[PDB]
Order: sequence, then structure tokens, then C-alpha cells
Amino acid sequence: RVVRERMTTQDVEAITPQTLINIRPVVAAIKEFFGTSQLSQFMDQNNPL
Amino acid sequence: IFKVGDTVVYPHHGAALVEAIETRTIKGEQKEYLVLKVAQGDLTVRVPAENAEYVGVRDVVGQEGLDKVFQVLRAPHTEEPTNWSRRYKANLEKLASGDVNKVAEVVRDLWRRDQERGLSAGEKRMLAKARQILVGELALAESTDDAKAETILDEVLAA
Amino acid sequence: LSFSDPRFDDVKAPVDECKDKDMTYAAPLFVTAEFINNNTGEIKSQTVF
Repeated sequence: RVVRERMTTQDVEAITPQTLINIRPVVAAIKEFFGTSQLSQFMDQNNPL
Repeated sequence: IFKVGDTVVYPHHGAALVEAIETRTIKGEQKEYLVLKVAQGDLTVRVPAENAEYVGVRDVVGQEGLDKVFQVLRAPHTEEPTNWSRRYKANLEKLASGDVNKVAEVVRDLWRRDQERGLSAGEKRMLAKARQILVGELALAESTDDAKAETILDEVLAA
Repeated sequence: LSFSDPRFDDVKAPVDECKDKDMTYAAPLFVTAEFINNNTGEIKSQTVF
């Protein structure tokens, strides 16, 4: 969505993939899955079983 | 025109070494492509040989070009519009043209105005971009020791 | 704009060091992005973290 959104503004033949790509939502999606989700749980360490 | 090993200048990205010439097929015809290895962000640019002049790829300039850009870089009476947006669009469309004279004009205007006051985030970013592609094109034009070419540009700017 | 070929580097620090120093055991991911300008014909290919 941000790729299209800042693809329309910027001048063509002056743009490049590292000017189109914003990786912050991908980073935040993986981070908020691994912390604060129901299926990413604290490991049960009482014994090996 | 172009040969493998030539150092051509791409418009918005500065220097570019022509490292190979591909022969890709689009719509059943072998429009040959040439691959360029620029080093600003480490991107490989591929263009047809037909639309090289259409996109405005350009060889490096000679010593008449060097004295011409120094002559325009040491020139007064460079009155600018006082509006910040007008000025920004003006030297941005000067920077996007790909001419060494226009890039030297942008770096001298922003260098004198930064020596005056120190402008802004956007204008310091633009001055960094313009001065780095001017330094790269000068070092391509004389094979003259990167960052010592930066000292050369600083010396001829300060005068 | 299209993406291709994911790659991983080596992990930044091993598991015991990650547990001791309060870090995350992770590896950097690199993909190959590619930009096409149809009216002229231009392929601007990078390698995006």
C-alpha cells in the first residue's frame, strides 16, 4: 500500500526500489506476532516433559 | 556507441560502468540491453540501446567542460526566488536534468546559502546528493583520487 | 515493482549469548527487488534488507 502511495507522488525515472520500499510495517508485524499474541506462548519449563 | 568497460554517466544516479551488453527478447525481437553498474546504492540498471538517448545517458565531459563548470561555479549575480518551495522545485528540476553545469550550479547556490545560514533537512539532503554526484563525475572525468577530489571541490568552492 | 529470491545471513549471536544478554535470536533477511518503467524500458534492480 505504501509502495503504490509513494509511487504516485515521486517523479518517475528518479525512483528506485529502496526509495519505494518501507520495511517498518513488516518488521512491526513479525514483532507483534512474536510478542503479544495468543499462540506465541511462554515455554513451559518445569521438566523436560 | 557504448562499449564494455566504458564509464558513462547516468542522469539521476551519476557514474555508471557499462559492464556487459545483454540481448533480451521482448515481443519476439532481440532488443539488446546494456547493463550499468552504478555504485550510489549498488543497483544494476538495464536500458535498451535504442532509448539510451531518450532517457538521456551521457558520456563524461572534457577539460573544456571542466573549465566551463569552474567558470560557472565561480560566478556572481545568482539572484533566486525568495519562496522556499519555488526555489526547491527549481533546483530539483535542475538536478534531475543530468547536466554537469546544472549540478554545479545547484551545489554552488546551496553551498553559499549554507555558508550563509544553514538551510534545512530537505536542502541539506539535496546538497549532499548533488555534491556527491558532482564529485563522482569529476573523479570519473580526471581519474583523480576520490575524497581528494572532494578536497579539490571544497578548495575551488571556497576560492 | 516485483520481489524475488529471499536469502538469510548467519545469525547475529548464538543461543546462549542471546539468552544471557537479553536479545533476540534472529537472522537478517535479504530479498531482490526490481523496478520496471514501461514507457521507456528500464530495470533498476537492488538487494533490499
